[PDB]
Amino acid sequence: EHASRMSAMENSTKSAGEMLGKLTLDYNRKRQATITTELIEIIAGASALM
Amino acid sequence: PIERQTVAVYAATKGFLDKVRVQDIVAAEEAVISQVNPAVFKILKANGKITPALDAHLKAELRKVKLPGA
Amino acid sequence: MRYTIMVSATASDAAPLQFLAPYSGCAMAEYFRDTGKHGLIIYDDLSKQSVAYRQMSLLLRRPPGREAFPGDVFYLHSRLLERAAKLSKELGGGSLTAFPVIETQAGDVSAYIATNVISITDGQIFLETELFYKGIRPALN
Amino acid sequence: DLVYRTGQIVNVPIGPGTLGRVTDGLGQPIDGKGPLTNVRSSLVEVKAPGIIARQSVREPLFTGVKAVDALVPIGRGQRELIIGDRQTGKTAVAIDAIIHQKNCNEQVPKAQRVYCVYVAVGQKRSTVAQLVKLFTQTGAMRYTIMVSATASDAAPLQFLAPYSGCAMAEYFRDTGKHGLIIYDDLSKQSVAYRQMSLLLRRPPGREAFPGDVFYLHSRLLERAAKLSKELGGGSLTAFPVIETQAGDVSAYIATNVISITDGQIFLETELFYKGIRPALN
Amino acid sequence: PAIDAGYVSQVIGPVVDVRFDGELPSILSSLEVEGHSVRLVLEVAQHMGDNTVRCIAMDSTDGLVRGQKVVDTGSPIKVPVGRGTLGRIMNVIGEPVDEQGPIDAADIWSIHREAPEFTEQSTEQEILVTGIKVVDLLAPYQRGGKIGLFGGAGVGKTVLIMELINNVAKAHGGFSVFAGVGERTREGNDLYREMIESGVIKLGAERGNSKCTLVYGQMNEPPGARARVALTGLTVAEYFRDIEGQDVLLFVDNIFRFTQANSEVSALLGRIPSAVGYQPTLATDLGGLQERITTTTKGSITSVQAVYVPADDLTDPAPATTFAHLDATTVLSRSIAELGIYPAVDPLDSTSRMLNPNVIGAEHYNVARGVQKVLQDYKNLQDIIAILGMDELSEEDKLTVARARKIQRFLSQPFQVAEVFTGTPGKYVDLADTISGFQGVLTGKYDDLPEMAFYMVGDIKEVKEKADKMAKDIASRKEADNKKVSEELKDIPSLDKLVSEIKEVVIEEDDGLEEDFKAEALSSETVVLNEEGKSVPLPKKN
Amino acid sequence: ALTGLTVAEYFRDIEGQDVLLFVDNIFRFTQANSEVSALLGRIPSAVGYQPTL
Amino acid sequence: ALTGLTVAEYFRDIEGQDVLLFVDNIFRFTQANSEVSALLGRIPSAVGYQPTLATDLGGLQERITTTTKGSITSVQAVYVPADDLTDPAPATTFAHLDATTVLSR
Ligand SMILES: Nc1ncnc2c1ncn2[C@@H]1O[C@H](COP(=O)(O)OP(=O)(O)OP(=O)(O)O)[C@@H](O)[C@H]1O
Ligand SMILES: Nc1ncnc2c1ncn2[C@@H]1O[C@H](COP(=O)(O)OP(=O)(O)O)[C@@H](O)[C@H]1O
Ligand SMILES: [Mg+2]
Ligand SMILES: [Mg+2]
Repeated sequence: EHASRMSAMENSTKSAGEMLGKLTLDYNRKRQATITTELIEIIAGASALM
Repeated sequence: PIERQTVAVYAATKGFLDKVRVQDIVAAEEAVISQVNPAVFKILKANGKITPALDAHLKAELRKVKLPGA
Repeated sequence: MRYTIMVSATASDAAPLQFLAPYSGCAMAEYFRDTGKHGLIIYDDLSKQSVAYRQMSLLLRRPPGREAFPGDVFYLHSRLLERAAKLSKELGGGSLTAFPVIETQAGDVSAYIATNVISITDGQIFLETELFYKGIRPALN
Repeated sequence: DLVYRTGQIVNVPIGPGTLGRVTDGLGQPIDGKGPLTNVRSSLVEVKAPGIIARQSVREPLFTGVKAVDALVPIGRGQRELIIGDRQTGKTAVAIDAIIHQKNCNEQVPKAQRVYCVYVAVGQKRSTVAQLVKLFTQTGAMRYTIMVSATASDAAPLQFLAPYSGCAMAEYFRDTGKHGLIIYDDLSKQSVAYRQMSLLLRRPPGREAFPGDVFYLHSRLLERAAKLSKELGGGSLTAFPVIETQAGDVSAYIATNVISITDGQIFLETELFYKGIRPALN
Repeated sequence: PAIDAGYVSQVIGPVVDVRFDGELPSILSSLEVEGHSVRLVLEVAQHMGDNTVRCIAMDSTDGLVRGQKVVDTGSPIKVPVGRGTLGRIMNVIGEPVDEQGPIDAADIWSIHREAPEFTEQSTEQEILVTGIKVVDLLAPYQRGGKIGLFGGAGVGKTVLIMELINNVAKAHGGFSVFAGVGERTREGNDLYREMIESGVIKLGAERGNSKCTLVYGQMNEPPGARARVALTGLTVAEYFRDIEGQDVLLFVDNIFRFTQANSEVSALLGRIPSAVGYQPTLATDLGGLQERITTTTKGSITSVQAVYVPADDLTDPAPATTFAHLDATTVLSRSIAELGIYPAVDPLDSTSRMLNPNVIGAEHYNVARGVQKVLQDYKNLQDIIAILGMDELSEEDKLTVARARKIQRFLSQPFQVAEVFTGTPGKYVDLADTISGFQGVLTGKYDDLPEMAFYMVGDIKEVKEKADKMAKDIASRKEADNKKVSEELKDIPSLDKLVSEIKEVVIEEDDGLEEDFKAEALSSETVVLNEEGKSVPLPKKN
Repeated sequence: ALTGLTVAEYFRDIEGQDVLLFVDNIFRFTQANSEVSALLGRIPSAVGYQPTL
Repeated sequence: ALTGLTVAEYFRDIEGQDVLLFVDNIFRFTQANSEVSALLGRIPSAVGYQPTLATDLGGLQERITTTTKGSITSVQAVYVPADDLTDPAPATTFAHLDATTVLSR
């Protein structure tokens, strides 16, 4: 039981390291998309005035 | 060339390389295309298909190649 | 339909007709509030009035804001939904209760028009699409 | 400064004198071998052939790559995307196709040969120079045109270098011969077009790209067609290359060209570093 | 002659400004530029003031000079409509592009209509069975309703819309219209050669027995042509609905390209852009087009539209606007397709107004909501199964996982149009075979069978006949030792004379590309035009 | 919010008293200045507020 | 960084040598060209970089090459913003890099 738990939790660190590695990517895609989207909202509001 | 790719896949999908260990398959297919006589590639290129005449001479020529290791 | 009025500025109508149809329908419903009766107004797709108002304001060349909405898009819905009241006895005692409908995108309640109408209205009836598929209908969170 | 009009829409030299020549994004040669001799000028911006002008893709284009010719087979007239991360073998699939056409052109008859165009958009000028040395020491340069708008060239030159090279490749399609065009990093052509659009103060859309960045690549890739029998029957095969970031193929330009081209060759970065080369997903 | 003729004022890509000295055309009026290389039709979009209209070109504007004569047609873009358009390909401005001669028009209709009024709406929800298991069960299609196929570039919404053409258009008695809007021209030639082989389109003297009109504005066209070719495709369908009284099928491949091509245009019309970068008039442009595709009291249009979601973003403003215009959405998922399940339909994102127990019967409805119940319960377990495995679920939830892993293979189905590139033949599944088949996986009648027996089969008969074949095959490893004996003398000659019966190809040196080549003499220095218009070299100054 | 603060500043300064000022949603002071901000002709700052927030 | 290349290009083109060129934080080259582009009123590209980001980097990095007379080899210290390699400033820089030397703590 202690040796199947030692292997079922090695399978859980890499499953929660593959899940974390994939969530780090789409956060970074949503991070870059946020800085692009908020900045396009500022230029569109400044080009209406300038 | 496409006629030497299809013989290398015929050597692998049929099972003529099952004895070869996975470390030496890049050496095995290089030994397949070199040791199988080059007239069988002119048949497969010109006929454009593995004809039922040709797969017999293919399977004859594929059992007499010296695969490395194994 | 004996008790119902239906105001419908549909999708083919001009953008100032969909912008004005919550106000047109509220004025029809305020007849019952201002005469001692009770009204019930449903602004179905109040998320689509704000898009129609955004089209007018961007084409009147008013400068855009959050998600290119006008700055006064809170006041678009706050002055509409404050007209739903319960009047006093000296004004008849009539009432008007409003059901604005807002559609979110992937459950993003933090959207711009959704943030405004949540802070304007009294209650919320949140309907989640994952509770809808577990058999819970109405999908009330 | 005085601006003179030349009298004609934007044109490049097309013809049999373009074979063997390295060329910038506008037509004029950069390899230092003199002007283009046996050549004539045609437009870079031609409308693609219509519905009747095409026929079904029937004939195979052998890449010489085993994982391509077995698993992802490519016909003459097709547009096939090569998509993957940086350094996953995207150029090597593309330049194995050009080299293999040199081997096949010496055995097929005259009207079955494939003439290649390699458009290098936004590349290093050294990697373009190391590529002409590869195509010369192979003998592939006899059937290859090389268009190159490198990373130091101006952004209108990188935007136009695919259209310049397509017009040089549409010479072979329109005369019954067979063409093979490779737009290496079509991702670097939309970035150069995003530069021209934001400097023209056009409203940016998703990922600050213009609205017509789909039409940038759709207009280009629709010109790779298999023509009908009353138009010579010649073809043009496109291999656009898209570099993805961290294997994300739901990006804007990646999903644009996926919805333009016929198939894809996803080169996975995990297989490439596990020794599996070509790293075909 | 001098009046009623404007001159080109300014050219900004696909947007042309024309100044009319005497009298201005109406908005939506179509104009003609004299002396272009092709027929260039401009459509008046805005009155800019100072006697200038702002127009959208229907072909390319390259080669337009700022004085060119533009004449007013006094009407909008008028296309030929009628039974004479059957079996013909038209482009956006009604020209025949199929090289079969002119179109024998019953009428020339304007492509701009008002949508039909409120009193001309029909409230009659009848089912349209498509033979597709995930469509017939979870989001059934209305016989005269608007249908959307939402997809993300490579998930299968052209293969699904071709299977709907394969399944419902032959069984329909009326006329189909295909509006190819902004798609590949290779697919427009694939569909044309398919419909000629299938006899849907007949050429020449039998042209009147055609049942389909193709209208094609594909992705090689400029954005003005892609913005109006959906309006051309409706007008052919609106004639059969209104005048002919027919039941029309309208297939619109990528209605998103209508919205996209209005965004490449509105940047140059001088508008402030709305959210993500689209035009401010997105919802009323799409609502102006989508409200014309209806069932009225004098005819029905069963429209199936493919909708492209731009970067697999369903919250993008162009797919999100389209969702409110449809009776049945079929959202296709990129992650379902990566499992290999085809059609890649999300069962928990596809909806229909027909999935109502008073319309489809309470027995079909209850097994749809039970199928969606266990697929949502499997989705609630998706990260516990990821980070902890299936070993820690309950014994009543491991039955939830195993059943939902079976019905999401059993929603998969092979298509008759995918049989070319998959090899497996297509399966049309009847409606009652789907409702009875999905009762069985819910109740527990098929907990015996493996998961992969349900994958890519038609009926619940075919999963039993595949569960046997999966166990005949693991017994077939012990079957027999295949030996090929004594065949070298029966009919196979040799290898050496098999070389001598190939034909040697005449390989030609000197490739000879100087055949019919004109080779104009490009000189060294840049030839320019001087002030008298002559071709002179560049002067030497800076 | 300045009208009610002026009443509270009279009771503090002139009456000398201790005042309790209750402001329900001081957020709406900043929100209302944003609804007029681009119409006073100033380009917006971060998330959508006026530059003078 | 162009003042540094010019001193390096004299030793490449006139002295005919193999020059090293150290660009300490090539990201601060990118960030400063992003600021010049913003002060000239240009519309920012994706995440907020200059529209000319690939050709301002590319105009620098294409002068670092080996010619027939000499060579210039560049060792460029690379900073990665938010440790995001798909950020357009390292992703554009990584298209020019011929090697990578990671120094670890
Ligand atoms: N099939 C292969 N077998 C062995 N090595 C290979 C193979 N293909 C590519 N390589 C090597 O791996 C590297 C990949 O470079 P390549 O240019 O092919 O990839 P790329 O994606 O085009 O890169 P870039 O983004 O720099 O253009 C090269 O150094 C090449 O020599
Ligand atoms: N029903 C299906 N069966 C098998 N493969 C499919 C199916 N639908 C789609 N595909 C695969 O998905 C790809 C996308 O097809 P298509 O519909 O042309 O793309 P899009 O949806 O982007 O228009 C096809 O090349 C095909 O390989
Ligand atoms: Mg490359
Ligand atoms: Mg499609």
